[PDB]
Amino acid sequence: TTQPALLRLSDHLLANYKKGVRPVRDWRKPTTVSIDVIMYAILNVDEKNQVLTTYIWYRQYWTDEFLQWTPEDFDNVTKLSIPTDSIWVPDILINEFVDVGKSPNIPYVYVHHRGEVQNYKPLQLVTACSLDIYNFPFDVQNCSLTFTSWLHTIQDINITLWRSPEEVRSDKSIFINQGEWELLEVFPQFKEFSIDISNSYAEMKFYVIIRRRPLFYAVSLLLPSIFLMVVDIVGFCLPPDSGERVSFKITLLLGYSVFLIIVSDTLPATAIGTPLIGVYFVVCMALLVISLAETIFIVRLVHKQDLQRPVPDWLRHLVLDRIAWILAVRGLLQELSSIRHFLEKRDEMREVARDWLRVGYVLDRLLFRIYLLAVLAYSITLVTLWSIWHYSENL
Amino acid sequence: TTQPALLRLSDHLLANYKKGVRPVRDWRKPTTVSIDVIMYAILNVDEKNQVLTTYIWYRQYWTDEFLQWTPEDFDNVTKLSIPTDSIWVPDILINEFVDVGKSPNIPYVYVHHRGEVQNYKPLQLVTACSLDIYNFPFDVQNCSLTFTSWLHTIQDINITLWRSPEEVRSDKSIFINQGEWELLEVFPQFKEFSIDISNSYAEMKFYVIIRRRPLFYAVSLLLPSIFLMVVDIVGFCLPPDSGERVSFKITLLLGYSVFLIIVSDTLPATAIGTPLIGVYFVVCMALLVISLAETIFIVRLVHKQDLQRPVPDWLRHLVLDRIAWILAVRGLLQELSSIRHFLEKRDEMREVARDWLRVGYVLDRLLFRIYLLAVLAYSITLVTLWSIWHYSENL
Amino acid sequence: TTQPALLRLSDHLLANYKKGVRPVRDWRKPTTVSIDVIMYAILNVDEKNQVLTTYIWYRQYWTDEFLQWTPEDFDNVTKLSIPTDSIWVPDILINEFVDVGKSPNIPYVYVHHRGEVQNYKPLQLVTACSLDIYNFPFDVQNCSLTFTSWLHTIQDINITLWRSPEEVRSDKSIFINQGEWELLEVFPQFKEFSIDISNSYAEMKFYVIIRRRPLFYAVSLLLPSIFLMVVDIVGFCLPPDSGERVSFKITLLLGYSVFLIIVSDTLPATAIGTPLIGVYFVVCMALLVISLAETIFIVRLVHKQDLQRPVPDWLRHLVLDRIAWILAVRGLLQELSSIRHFLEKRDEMREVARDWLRVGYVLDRLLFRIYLLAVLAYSITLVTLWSIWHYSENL
Amino acid sequence: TTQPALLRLSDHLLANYKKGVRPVRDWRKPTTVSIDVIMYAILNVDEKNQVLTTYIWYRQYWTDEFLQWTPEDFDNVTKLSIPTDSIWVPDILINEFVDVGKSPNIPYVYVHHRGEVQNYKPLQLVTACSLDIYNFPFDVQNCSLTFTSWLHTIQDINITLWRSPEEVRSDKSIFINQGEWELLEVFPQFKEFSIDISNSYAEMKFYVIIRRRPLFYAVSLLLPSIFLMVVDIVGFCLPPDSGERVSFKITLLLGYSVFLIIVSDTLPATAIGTPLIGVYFVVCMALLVISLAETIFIVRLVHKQDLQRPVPDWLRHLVLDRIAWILAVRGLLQELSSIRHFLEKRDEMREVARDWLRVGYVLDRLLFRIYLLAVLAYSITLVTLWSIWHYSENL
Amino acid sequence: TTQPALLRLSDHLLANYKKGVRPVRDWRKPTTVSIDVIMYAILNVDEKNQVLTTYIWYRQYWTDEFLQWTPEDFDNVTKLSIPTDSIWVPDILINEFVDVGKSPNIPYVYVHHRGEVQNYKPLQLVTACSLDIYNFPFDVQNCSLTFTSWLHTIQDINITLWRSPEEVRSDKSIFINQGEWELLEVFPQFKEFSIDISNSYAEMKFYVIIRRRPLFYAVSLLLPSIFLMVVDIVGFCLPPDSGERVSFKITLLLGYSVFLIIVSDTLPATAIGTPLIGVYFVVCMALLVISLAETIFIVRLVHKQDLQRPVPDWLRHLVLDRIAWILAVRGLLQELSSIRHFLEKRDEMREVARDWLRVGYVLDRLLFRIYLLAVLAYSITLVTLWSIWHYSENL
Ligand SMILES: O=C1c2cccc3[nH]nc(c23)CCN1[C@@H]1CN2CCC1CC2
Ligand SMILES: O=C1c2cccc3[nH]nc(c23)CCN1[C@@H]1CN2CCC1CC2
Ligand SMILES: O=C1c2cccc3[nH]nc(c23)CCN1[C@@H]1CN2CCC1CC2
Repeated sequence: TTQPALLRLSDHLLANYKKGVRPVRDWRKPTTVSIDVIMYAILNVDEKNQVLTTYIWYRQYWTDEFLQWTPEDFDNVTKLSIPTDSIWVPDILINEFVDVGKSPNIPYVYVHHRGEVQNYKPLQLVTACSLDIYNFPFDVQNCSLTFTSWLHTIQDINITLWRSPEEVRSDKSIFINQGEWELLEVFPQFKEFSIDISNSYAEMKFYVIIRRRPLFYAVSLLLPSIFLMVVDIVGFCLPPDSGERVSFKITLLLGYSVFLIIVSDTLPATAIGTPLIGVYFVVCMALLVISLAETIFIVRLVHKQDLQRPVPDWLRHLVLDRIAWILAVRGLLQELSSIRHFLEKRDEMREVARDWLRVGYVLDRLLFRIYLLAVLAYSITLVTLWSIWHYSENL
Repeated sequence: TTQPALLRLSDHLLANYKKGVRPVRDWRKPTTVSIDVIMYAILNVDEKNQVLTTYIWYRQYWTDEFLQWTPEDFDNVTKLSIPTDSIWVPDILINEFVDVGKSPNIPYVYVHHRGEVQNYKPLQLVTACSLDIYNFPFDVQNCSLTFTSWLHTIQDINITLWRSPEEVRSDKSIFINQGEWELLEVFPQFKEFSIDISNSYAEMKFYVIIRRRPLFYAVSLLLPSIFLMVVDIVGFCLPPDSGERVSFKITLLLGYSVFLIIVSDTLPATAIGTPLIGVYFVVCMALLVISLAETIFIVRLVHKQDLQRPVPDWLRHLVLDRIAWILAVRGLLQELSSIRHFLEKRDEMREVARDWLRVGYVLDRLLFRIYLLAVLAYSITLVTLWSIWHYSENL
Repeated sequence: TTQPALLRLSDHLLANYKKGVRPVRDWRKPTTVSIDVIMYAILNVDEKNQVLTTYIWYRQYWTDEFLQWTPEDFDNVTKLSIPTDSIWVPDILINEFVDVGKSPNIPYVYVHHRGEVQNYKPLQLVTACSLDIYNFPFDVQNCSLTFTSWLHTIQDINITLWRSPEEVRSDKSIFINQGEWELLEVFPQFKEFSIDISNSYAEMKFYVIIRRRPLFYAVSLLLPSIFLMVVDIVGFCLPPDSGERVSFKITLLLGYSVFLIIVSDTLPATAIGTPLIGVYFVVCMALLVISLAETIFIVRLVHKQDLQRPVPDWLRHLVLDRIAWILAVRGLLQELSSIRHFLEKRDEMREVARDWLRVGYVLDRLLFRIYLLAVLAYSITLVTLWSIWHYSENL
Repeated sequence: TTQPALLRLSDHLLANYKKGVRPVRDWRKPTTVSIDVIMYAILNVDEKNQVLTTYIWYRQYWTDEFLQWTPEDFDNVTKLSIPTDSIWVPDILINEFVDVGKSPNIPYVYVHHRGEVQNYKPLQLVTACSLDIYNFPFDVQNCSLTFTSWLHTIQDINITLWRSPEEVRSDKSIFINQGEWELLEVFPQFKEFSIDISNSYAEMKFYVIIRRRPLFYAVSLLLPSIFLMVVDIVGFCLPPDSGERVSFKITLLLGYSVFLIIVSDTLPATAIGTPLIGVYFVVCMALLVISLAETIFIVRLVHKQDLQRPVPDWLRHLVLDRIAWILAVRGLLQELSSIRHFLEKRDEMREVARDWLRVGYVLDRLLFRIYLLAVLAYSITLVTLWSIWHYSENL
Repeated sequence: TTQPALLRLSDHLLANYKKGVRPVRDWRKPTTVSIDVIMYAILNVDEKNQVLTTYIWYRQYWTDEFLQWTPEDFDNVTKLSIPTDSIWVPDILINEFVDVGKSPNIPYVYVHHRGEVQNYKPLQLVTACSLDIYNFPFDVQNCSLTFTSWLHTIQDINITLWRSPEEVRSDKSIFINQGEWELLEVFPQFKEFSIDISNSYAEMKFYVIIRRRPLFYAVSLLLPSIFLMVVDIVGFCLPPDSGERVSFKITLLLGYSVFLIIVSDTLPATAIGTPLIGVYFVVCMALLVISLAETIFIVRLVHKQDLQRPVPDWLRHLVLDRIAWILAVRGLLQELSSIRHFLEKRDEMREVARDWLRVGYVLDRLLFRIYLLAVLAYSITLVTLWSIWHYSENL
């Protein structure tokens, strides 16, 4: 009577109570813990080592059947807070743990009448996910979390949800914005696990769908690459100025290399595969340097005064292409004759060499048409990728 | 009597006292903890992962109503220090915790008569903030801290301030100088939190305003970029020396690229957006390389002796631009005739080609005027940014 | 009777039981712990410091001979869970530990009748392995783990397997896919260790075979290097255009250098040796720059009008190569004579210099044949490497 | 008697003794702890985040007035070692703590008669200092440490020195050599701290003076920069070979850029200011590129055959500079006349253009004299910096 | 009798035994702990912060004189294992500790009769060593470890070796191969330490000799640098083709710069000094760029038609070098005279300019001989370095 209600209740409950045993009056009936998880934020995502870092708010509740008392004797007190180190605590944790999680400690738990026990805690989960960068700008990731007791079997601990699944699937009330990645949904699913028959352990599967935000990467990658893509408009109806034109084209190639290496060194870290953007980048440059090689080989072969190939080989190339397509006065007089030939040999040879440059000219415009076809294919596959992303958001 | 006062008081108080329960004689009345926070320093700010690291000095006080004694019996002692592990300690912490905070431990607390209990501690807070780099040189950040009990509700623990808010808003007595970022104000605000009706948890909001120092970044970015901006004075009344001038302009472009890549690789780490300085940088270079492309296309098209376009297309371009603007002796005689034409063909063709370079010249000065307009817009938007920063300091 | 079975059994067992001693009723008989390890994933592999990070699921079982009771008295309960801090736990650990392993804690253990005690735990092993990068694209690694008691001898603790070794050798039921490295087999072997006679300590050897996946590295290294390998097709029947050809070849060398340095700076981290790919890369470039040096030396030596070496040295080089192979009218008349020689000296000297370029031409095609032989050797050694890898998978 | 002296003394002292209270028989008299710190090494200094890492050996002593006994009864034992967890330990620590310090634990303390208690410990201090890089090669830093009790006031704990300050100021007996930074002095000073009147807390200020070693940085920076500074000797009496000279000067500029960027990327990390060496580096390059711009503008303006500016503007520039300084036979005859002018127009125009290059030449030598003046100023300010450093060592 | 021997012995020994005091029956006699250390591996060595990371196996033994019993009463049991937290443990540790060492815990210790107590533990030591990179490829390091009690004096704890020193000096039975660094010897030495007279603390010095493996660094540094060293064979009997030769030499310089910067950025991290290889690298490049400067200055000074220096200065340079060495028909006739001079002025001036290039040629071959002398000095100092390394292995 003189003692306060809280101290009397704590003395009546915590006394002569052994921790470390399952609080069930009959050993056959298993205890059922129920859990609930709320998304807070995605701290960091990296694809060099397949590591996902997230932050969850976790709450669990179960029945501690030893902790019962009559509220009518204890001055109407239907609430109690006790240290978490003095009662039973189940070992429910995630199946994979690349680290400890460096979780803070909350050393208080709730105790209602009729044995209800609740526990709240924040958790920082660092795990491993099967990340893929098949579609880099428009990426969706399906990660998994597995809540399971590491030692107890299905005859001891079973897992259940606090709320209906439909409410869990839509949870954005706590997720903070201004982040690189955003939550789409969380899906719970009850599975049964077993590796070796004798024992069957319970399981709780949480599927998380995460979608990237293609704004900063899109702006920093697609816009400036397309803008510096100027060989398309330069190579249209190319003149025979290749000699100095490809000198500047090789300068431009050096600039492109710089642009390719800074981007490669900073953004991609996929160690198992390649995005489609990278391989199409690669093949576009492949046939650009090939166009360079053809347009330098032509001018180098016609450069000299040997008129390219005077042997019957150009006609063969043409026909195969078509098939696959389907005294003193005497001295002064002799003086006159020697002058003319020298005065007109130079410009004649120069103009004959220059006139062979239509043979020079051919076939580069054709592979330019092939380049335009490749550009159109790249644009249409980007459009289809955006369409795939739009379907990906259909949830 | 023979025993000293301190040991007698400690024996009288710490004995038969159960920790882990709320020290209230009636369970209905909630206990009220009050807090106080002082800024020390901003350790590190990075925008790659939205992480803020700060250092605070924290003090809290409340009423431990079990710890009461009469000073007239205990030889006039109105002060007491006891270990912090032997009494009740509330679980007031910040809502977000990207890490533990790696806080040191101070295992002593104050105990006055009439149940007053005070606690001092230093805290190293590492949190997540909605950082934005919309205005890079002149940046202001509004971060938030949320002191809240992780388990107890509003019927158990309520939060209050030790001092008046106006004193808290101006606190620079401890903040150390010589740092990259500086404190502006700290604002407390009492909110009520609830996610699900049944329970309502208290809350304590601390809004921190942090302003950057634009000295080293300004000196290292705006001054040398403006100084190496010399194409403005080079491109004024450009002569027809473009052939070798744009060879050196492409060299200058390579140098600019180097300057752009070292800066890009080191300073910016925004993964969600772009500052205005970056995009204006981008568009200025965009139309600089466009000026390069036009001034090389012109000289390459007039380079050869085909007099550019002898077809009626230049007149069309001009009119569309205007609309949008709104025996022996006989042999010696025949010898004379052949000489002259050859002796005067070369210089004539050269001078006719050179004379077509006014048509060559046009329209680059016009896009140079467009460049000057862009430069003026950049300067005026920098001025307006500085004005926005001056308003931002108005607090 | 009134008390539940679990509490009565825990009180009967845990009471008056001293931990920290070996639970054997006769001290002569040693206790035998048995272990079992399952692969989960390979977290990270790096060759800069010879560090291997893995994840294992570990279970051990032994006989705690003090913990015995009759199930017929205790209401048929053949299962028990007790805290792991209240009984004896052997100190079985790995011999090498570059770090602690940052393992989570599972504070519950199983206790059956007749003294059976089982323990489950996850372990994150970070160790040191004798990694070799002799064969980089097609690599196989043989790491070792050594389970051993750090203090107890063979007269106290002996190690045994739970299951037959043949089942342990094939374990892929838990290993997660989508990783850089994949498991091949785990092999257990019982060894006896001793450094100094007096004492003999037991040991448990686990040999792990890990095979790399050559997809992303192969695509990013062999395909683009082979594609940019174009000097092979350029250098075939090289013309005497070397003057500007090697100017572009040196440009290409600069590009190759860039390609070599980004790759070197990012992928290889071997600090003790070299892969065969690197050294063959090195020697191929060696003789490419040597071809460059020869083809510039030739054109520089024949460049001037000194006709290369008019001294009898070229014949010596040829023979050593073959051996190792096994008044007024008079004034006008005098005017005529002076003109001709000047009008025909220039082109004559030019054509004589040009005609000496067959001597110029020789021997570069021969070292080109040597280059082709080196390329063939590189291809055939790559084929043999793939064949070695195919044998390596034979397990 | 039969029991040994040590066990009897430990039983007599440690028994019935309450820890967690101040060991003073009268509560009014404060206890006085005294400290002593010895420098060991400076582990790491970085200016990106203002972090100082040091290593100290710390010893403290005070009077535990409860721990007294008569040595004449306890078999002459004037020395005792007891665990540090069983008695009172003051909470004296440093005011700033960017981390915990990761200090090892020494769980033994000394206990003499008459209550003397001593404690030895090593500490690894990581703190924040107001680092400045105003004078980079010749730098001196003044860091501060503040030993203070985090909770107790001046009426409870006071701080004193073990030894005289003069001995503390000279302490190099433990400092290890072969380090980047070296100790100069440690200065103790007793301050009184208070933020809010009611309470006054004690304080112990340790000022540390640290001086850098300018050997490796000096060798790697000043010697090679001065050596590659060759434009000074090249630009002396510059000839009119600017056309190809500034082509190589721009090549040299590229090399200088490389030298500037590797150094910038590796050594400086000041985020708040600039050293004088950097700004003088910047201004020297500023007017070097300005000399480049002037010497290219001149040759480009005189390049063409328009004789630079034939308009009366060069005279204006000169005067402003001075002010600021303070049938058949007829056909053959007509044939002769046409030849001469063509045969002598070319070389005449060439020589007239070449002769205008004295006007070309002027004023670059004058700005070269300005460059020499800047070089002399740089040398003299380096000399004055060395003199400042020599005064800085005066201690 | 009914109770087992182990439990009876543990109850008889661990009961009524106070830990935290020195187990000596007379306080005057000091206790003597003996230690033994075995090398396992060298985890990481870096010279940016003078940090050494090693792994040791440590065992200590001493006499716990309270723990004695008669084996004839306790059923012949001469072996015992007890937890390490229940008895006295000396605080023997290393003097320097840049970190904690993150050592695992082995909570069991051996106890024989007659008070013998042994303890085994693995230790991961991270320390500070006076590393020097004076001789980079052929380096030997002499590190020190100091086992000492941090609180107890020579009157309480003395250090001794378990085995003879000669056996300790040769210990390679546990060291793992395939590492960057290898063990040479470990040398123990007994020192006496004192800083301040009153007290004298014991000490145990372990000198470790570590020798690098010069295979990967040698292959990656000396072979390719020597191979790309081709200016030696190019500069031999240099022709007057310098104009384009030094254009390619400056290209080669750019390539050398790239080679120098990647290597500098990756391998060296010495912050206090320089290796001899670096400074000889520096001086070789110094006089290579000086050769470049001389050979460009010569050709630029003779480039124009001013015949270099027609002033009497070349003779002065030569002599100082030698000293330091120790009507109509009239019109047609006038027409003839004007032709000849123009027809023969050009080639005459060209050949006179070309003929002045022997004066052009001199002195570069002489500084080439100086280069060859420098190369020979570099080779001979490398040979002497290898000889020093061979003596260094003499142990
Ligand atoms: O995490 C949850 C939480 C978890 C799981 C289910 C939940 N429903 N409603 C909530 C909640 C809200 C309660 N908190 C937090 C924990 N304390 C501090 C912050 C919130 C308020 C009480
Ligand atoms: O470290 C030592 C060791 C230390 C110091 C001296 C030593 N002599 N002989 C040895 C040893 C061998 C014993 N182990 C190890 C510790 N346990 C696990 C591995 C070894 C066997 C027992
Ligand atoms: O740190 C100090 C020390 C501190 C403060 C004052 C000091 N005076 N003399 C010393 C010392 C020397 C004592 N040690 C060390 C601590 N143990 C291991 C190494 C030394 C010897 C005893």
